[PDB]
Amino acid sequence: MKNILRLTLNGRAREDLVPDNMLLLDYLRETVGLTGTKQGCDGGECGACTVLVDDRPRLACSTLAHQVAGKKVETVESLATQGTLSKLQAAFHEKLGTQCGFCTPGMIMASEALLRKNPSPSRDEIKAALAGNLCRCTGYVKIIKSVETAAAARLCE
Amino acid sequence: MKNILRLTLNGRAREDLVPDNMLLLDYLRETVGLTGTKQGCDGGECGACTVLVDDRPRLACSTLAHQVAGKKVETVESLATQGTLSKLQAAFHEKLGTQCGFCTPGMIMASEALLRKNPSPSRDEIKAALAGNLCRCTGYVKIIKSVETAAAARLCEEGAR
Amino acid sequence: GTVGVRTPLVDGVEKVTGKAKYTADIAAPDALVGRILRSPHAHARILAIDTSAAEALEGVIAVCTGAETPVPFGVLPIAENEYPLARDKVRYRGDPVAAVAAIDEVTAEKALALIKVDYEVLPAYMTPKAAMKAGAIALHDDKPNNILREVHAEFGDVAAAFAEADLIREKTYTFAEVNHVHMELNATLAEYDPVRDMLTLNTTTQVPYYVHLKVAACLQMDSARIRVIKPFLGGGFGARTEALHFEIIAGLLARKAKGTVRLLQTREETFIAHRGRPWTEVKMKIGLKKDGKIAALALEATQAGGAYAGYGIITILYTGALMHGLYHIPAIKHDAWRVYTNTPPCGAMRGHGTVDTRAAFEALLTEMGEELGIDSLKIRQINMLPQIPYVTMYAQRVMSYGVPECLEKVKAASGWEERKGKLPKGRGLGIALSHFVSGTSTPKHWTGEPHATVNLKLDFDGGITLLTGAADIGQGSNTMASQVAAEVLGVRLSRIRVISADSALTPKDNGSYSSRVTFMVGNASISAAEELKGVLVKAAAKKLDAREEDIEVIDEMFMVSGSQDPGLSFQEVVKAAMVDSGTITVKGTYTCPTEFQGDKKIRGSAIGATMGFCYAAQVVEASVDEITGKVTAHKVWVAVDVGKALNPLAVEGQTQGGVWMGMGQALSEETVYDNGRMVHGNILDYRVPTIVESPDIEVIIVESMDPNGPFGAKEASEGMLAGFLPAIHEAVYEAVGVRATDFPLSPDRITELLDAKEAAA
Amino acid sequence: NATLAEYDPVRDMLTLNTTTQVPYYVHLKVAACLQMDSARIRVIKPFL
Amino acid sequence: GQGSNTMASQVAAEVLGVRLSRIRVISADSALTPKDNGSYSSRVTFMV
Amino acid sequence: FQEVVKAAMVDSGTITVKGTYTCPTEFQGDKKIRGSAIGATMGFCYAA
Amino acid sequence: MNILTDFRTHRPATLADAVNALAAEATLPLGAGTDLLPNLRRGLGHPAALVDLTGIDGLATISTLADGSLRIGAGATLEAIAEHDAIRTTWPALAQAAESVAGPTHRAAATLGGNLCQDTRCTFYNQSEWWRSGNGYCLKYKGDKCHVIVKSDRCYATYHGDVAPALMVLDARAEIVGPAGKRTVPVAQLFRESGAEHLTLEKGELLAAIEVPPTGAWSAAYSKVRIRDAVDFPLAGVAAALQRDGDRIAGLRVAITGSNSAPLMVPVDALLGGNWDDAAAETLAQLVRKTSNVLRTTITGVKYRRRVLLAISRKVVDQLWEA
Ligand SMILES: Cc1cc2nc3c(=O)[nH]c(=O)nc-3n(C[C@H](O)[C@H](O)[C@H](O)COP(=O)(O)OP(=O)(O)OC[C@H]3O[C@@H](n4cnc5c(N)ncnc54)[C@H](O)[C@@H]3O)c2cc1C
Ligand code: PCD
Ligand code: SF4
Ligand code: FES
Ligand code: FES
Ligand code: FES
Ligand code: FES
Repeated sequence: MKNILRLTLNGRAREDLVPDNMLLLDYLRETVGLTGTKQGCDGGECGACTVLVDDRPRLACSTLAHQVAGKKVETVESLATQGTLSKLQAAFHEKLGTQCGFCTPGMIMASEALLRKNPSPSRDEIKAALAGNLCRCTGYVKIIKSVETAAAARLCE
Repeated sequence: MKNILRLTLNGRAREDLVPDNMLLLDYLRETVGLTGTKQGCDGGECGACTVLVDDRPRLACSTLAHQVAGKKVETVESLATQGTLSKLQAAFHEKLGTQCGFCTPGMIMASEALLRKNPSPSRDEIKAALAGNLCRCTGYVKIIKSVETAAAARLCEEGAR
Repeated sequence: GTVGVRTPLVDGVEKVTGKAKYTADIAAPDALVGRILRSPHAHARILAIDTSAAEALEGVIAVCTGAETPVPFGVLPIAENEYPLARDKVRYRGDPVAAVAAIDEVTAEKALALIKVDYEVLPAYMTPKAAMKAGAIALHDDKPNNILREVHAEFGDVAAAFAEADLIREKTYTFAEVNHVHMELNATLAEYDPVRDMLTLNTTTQVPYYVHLKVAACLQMDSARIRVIKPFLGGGFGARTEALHFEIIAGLLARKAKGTVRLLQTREETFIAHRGRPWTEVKMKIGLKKDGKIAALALEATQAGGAYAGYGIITILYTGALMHGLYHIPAIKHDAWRVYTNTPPCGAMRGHGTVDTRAAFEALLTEMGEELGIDSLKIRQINMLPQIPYVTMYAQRVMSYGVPECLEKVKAASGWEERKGKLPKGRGLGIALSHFVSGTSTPKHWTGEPHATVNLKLDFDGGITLLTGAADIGQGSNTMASQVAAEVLGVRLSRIRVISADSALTPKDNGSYSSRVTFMVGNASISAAEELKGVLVKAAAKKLDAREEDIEVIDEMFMVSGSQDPGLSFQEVVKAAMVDSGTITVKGTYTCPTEFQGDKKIRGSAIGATMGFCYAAQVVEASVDEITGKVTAHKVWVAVDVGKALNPLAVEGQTQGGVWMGMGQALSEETVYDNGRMVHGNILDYRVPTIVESPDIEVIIVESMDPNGPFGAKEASEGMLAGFLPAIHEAVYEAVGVRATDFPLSPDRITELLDAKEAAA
Repeated sequence: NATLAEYDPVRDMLTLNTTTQVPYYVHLKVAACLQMDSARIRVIKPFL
Repeated sequence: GQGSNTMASQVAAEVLGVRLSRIRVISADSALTPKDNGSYSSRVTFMV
Repeated sequence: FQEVVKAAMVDSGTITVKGTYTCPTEFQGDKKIRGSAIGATMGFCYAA
Repeated sequence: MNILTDFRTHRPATLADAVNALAAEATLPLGAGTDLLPNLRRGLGHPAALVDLTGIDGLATISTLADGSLRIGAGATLEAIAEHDAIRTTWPALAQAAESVAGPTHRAAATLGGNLCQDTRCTFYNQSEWWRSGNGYCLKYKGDKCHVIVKSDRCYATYHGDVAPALMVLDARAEIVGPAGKRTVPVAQLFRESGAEHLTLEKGELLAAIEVPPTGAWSAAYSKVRIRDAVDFPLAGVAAALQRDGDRIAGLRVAITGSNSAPLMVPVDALLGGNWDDAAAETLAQLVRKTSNVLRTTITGVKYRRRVLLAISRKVVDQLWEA
């Protein structure tokens, strides 16, 4: 059955009739058409679908869209200011914390949640925050460099 | 304010939260993303936004989306069967009742309403049904031929032809 | 074969299914709404402008004014006097003053209202006579008398020629200004990438090359950072043959906002963009012999051109350029004035600049022939070019001419002989000739480049991709190019995928204007196909162990001429051709020979110079209701010399559309201004004909086979528009005995003529 | 893994967007396996 | 994801003496691009 | 570069060129050894 | 997205519900919206709510009463009216007028109530918000000056409705429902010759139905003049009803539209008893001319609009007489 769902998505108020059994991942990719959030596994194993709910990371594939009613939801599409990259996005790009780019939206959202809560994370803290996000291209080395670069750039903004 | 809107669109049930002040044209183009229905004027003058509501022609730009609650709505995107053209679409293409193609979705929907109500329209009846649909490319001659060709192709054998 | 075959346009499927994406249909989720603040005054100086409150409004991302657009633009290099956003003064009601990019429509609308502009209102001029009055304020300082351009020419000894005439008459005709009313609304989707400083545009244009140039020049951005794409286009008929201000403004806003901006235009704003056919007063003076032969011609034409240069210079030249090439005329005098007025700039519109003078000439010739007792169809047959080729006094070279067959054809088809002058009370028949160029043989920008370039690509898969910068605006150029290339290669139309008008992939094309596309891009396309055919024939010859001259290509088979063996399939040849080669890419080009580009010692003779002319003869049957004064066009029989109809189905539709747009100008279309204010800004009061009163139109194709056109082809879309006006004018005279002098022949003008003719006699 | 296949029955043409590192091989196998001329097939690899 | 679009741009710009930004790479669309044997056995940088 | 492009367009219009590469036969193994094409290359990447 | 004020859209199932909804401020009745939406989109009105009448059950019913009278709910479409067999055979002028309205697509949804209550038109009014604010608006809406008749004692916008004149010569009655209850008035009285208050409906009132009495010895017709053959509003419209006795005019009714701020009955008693000849036609023309007040609220000129108005008044009576 469909029921009203109200939330703030990427800075904009949403008020939609959404199926009670719809996953946040499908609501985002299919109802709103935001394809940045990816599906990399069959359920909670890879972090490719990570998005932000009230500044904290959440797996869109293992969250019912109706559970985020009244919350502030953000996907990779919200980070840039018009076409200008955020410092975190510029860093992943410049340090090559992204190759095929498929795990990147989820990796960047988990990184964004870390940097909002802990502005100057240690290398171990970065690893701890990105622990559930799998990448097959990088070997992770440059992803950690990317986050450290973004952290420093956001401090001397 | 948004309120629930229930209707059947292109054969599918829709149940959406739609602004009370939303035009059917914008609901179609922007909410559902069906761009076939066009906007050719500032209001009710050209027919480019013609769609079908319960088999009859309706100007989507001069109809509030909420006024079609519980009705069957069809746009140009619903006429084909998967990728196969309907006889009406094939005729417009083959007889060149369409050039730039901009007035075509509206012209074809008004033609579809006519052919469902009057399977064998006379030339004057075709003109009368398409009277509010403006085309700037064709001079209308081949549009009339397209509708006559579609009518014959759809027309019943056991009746007068 | 593909050439000469009735062919549905290759992109027709997407049009009838609603799959074709036009500019406003392109998805762009990140798009900001762009809006333009337009001037409420017809003529005024801008004293100050304050955008601070608009810039502070939440949701407003960018706001621009003329201070950010220091470079003017014009379609002609010698007359670029329009700024994207106004600087110092506005010159018509609608003139862009500022623009904004916001998150949605409601916010953009609020933003516009928050912009404060201080104006010093100036006197506005609606007519040429008012703008030319001594003391009138000059719209542009470089033309103190508001006259953009004057033309004064003479061919032969006119005074002498007139002294030799047996009958001389002169009449003045006026023509309302008309608009293109292409059904798609103006729009531009501008995507600015600030990370790389690159701009990509999807826009409603017939000339993506010109847009590319003007956006680069106006935003002072290197052209290599700009990509222009023309998606599906809902027609244009001339309106979009110049880079338009909203396209430049869209790119300006996108860059300022550092993002994407979708700038849509309303139907009223589309009327404001205008660039249509100017209001025109034409004085026509014709001298004839008792036998009907033409002895001399002297004509004057004054055009109200709107507020900026645009196509004006070219338009005014066109009023006289096509007085040549149709009839043999001993001597011709031509005087004309293109005058600035405080109304939307006029421009190119189907039959660009030759429609009004042609109608005037045809009407007078017919009136004079009546006084001489000569049949109107006969007097035209009497004045046809004596021999072909024929070099006109204007230096045009007519290498093919089908007028004789056109006249005989419409004479027979309309039953002229048995019906002319013998119709029921209130009905009439009229005849008229008209013609137009198959492309202006000289590009507007002298870059020394070929006049058309087509690339072809053929790889292992066997699919041929044809890449052209040409803009299919509904006329069928994508089909036209496919047909001629397939014909040369002996393949089926379906083997060709056409990729078109995307600056990053397709070879530049000068634009879809002056009916240059079939002639030039068709020849370029033929040329490219010959290059490819040669590559394939060589590989086939090698594999068949034959000589290349012996290879024949028939229905995708390469065989030895006259052999009993069928040969190799197209795919086997492709396979053979890939050996030691891989992907084949060829280039084909076409360039008009200098001799067809006018006379160097006659400045401006390039306008009207072309490789060949499309000619049209049409008979119109109409009736007039004296109670209401309404004229009804029942039918048109029209024969058009198109050299060789590449696609007879398209030629017919193109001809019907051209004749019909003429019928609209002849009977119900006219713009109306009231002290600078547009009164006709909608399609209710600007009366585009509906299907009910529109006449039936029967098309007869005539093929004079031009020696230089692709497979003998000439244009097939403009040469037939002008003739409808004089033809129905004659039919109205036979129907009710009045001679209209002002178009349109709407009910109000006809009842006035009927009331005057009844006051007299 | 994923494939988006668009078959146009009006023209009998097929367009594929697919998750492949070898669009040329896909082009060859789709043509051979569907017994469809390669000139009626278009293969595009979007981001991978 | 390995960077062949960048690799090809770099070597072509180097030969031409132009900046990387002057090159737009269009890739892997059979109707527009020349056939390539595929991204396997690390043949791309060397051959392409 | 733009002035040269402008000059280059004269009498030419759009420029399109083709570049190709083919491995010399000597780097394609030994014809008389079964399957030696597999492992035959122009060069090797080495890592320690 | 096309801009409209953020109004509420009420969809009542009954007349009572519709009437109650219309009590709130800045609330407007809504038929198919073919006249109102283009107007609202151009910024001609800023409603807080619209009351959709197309969902009211039974409001579109057409029927023939006990006494042979025709009853038409205000929600009936112009297409249903133009195609209704009984209307076409018995009250043809009504079917003629309905069919002459706009285009076929508009007629497929346009209602009878919406056609009669359509807004008056003028070239300074049916223009965009940008165009009008730039010109200082006008007396009819957001300004204080009439640009057609500078005296500005009132708005002179013209009423171009096609059906009104036909119902008027057929002696139809308008059934109105409001907060005060139900009331009926001759259809001609539904209008007021004032451009900006052209209807005699009061706050909360709706036109609920139209009733047309049996024709008796009357025959009627409607004739409209326009430049294009479809879509265009009437440049002039004349409906006439005639009763012929031998070769004398026993009864005559004439109504005009497209000429004044209201569709109007023309006083023609001076022709009663007389014959229908050139002299009589001329008296009609002058009677029609007197009642008419053709002004330049249209893009087309006054001279022509007045000339054809008089001309067709003769034509339509002539058509009836010679039938
Ligand atoms: C291009 C164009 C051409 C047109 N040509 C013509 C023409 O030739 N002749 C003509 O007559 N009209 C014409 N119209 C006007 C309009 O289309 C028709 O008049 C029509 O009948 C409108 O009915 P509607 O149901 O759409 O009314 P709406 O548009 O819904 O309503 C119009 C008005 O009536 C009020 N209203 C609606 N129903 C009622 C009711 N029951 N009681 C009280 N008030 C009510 C509304 O509040 C509003 O002010 C044209 C319109 C356009 C846009
Ligand atoms: N011979 C021959 C010729 C031609 N064709 C065809 O026909 C067409 C056309 O051609 P042309 O004539 O050459 O042309 P182009 O150049 O291509 O084009 C352009 C034009 O085009 C026409 N048409 C049309 N259609 C449509 N549909 N739309 C339009 O818009 C139009 N526009 C118009 C105009 S105006 Mo100007 O712009 O004023 O200068 S110029 C113009 C082509 O395509 C084809 O299809 C053929 O077939 N054949
Ligand atoms: S008649 Fe006068 S007041 Fe009425 S709408 Fe026109 S200009 Fe405004
Ligand atoms: S898609 Fe893998 S954890 Fe959600
Ligand atoms: S960049 Fe490819 S999976 Fe992470
Ligand atoms: S867009 Fe023109 S009538 Fe609807
Ligand atoms: S086909 Fe172009 S407007 Fe009709």
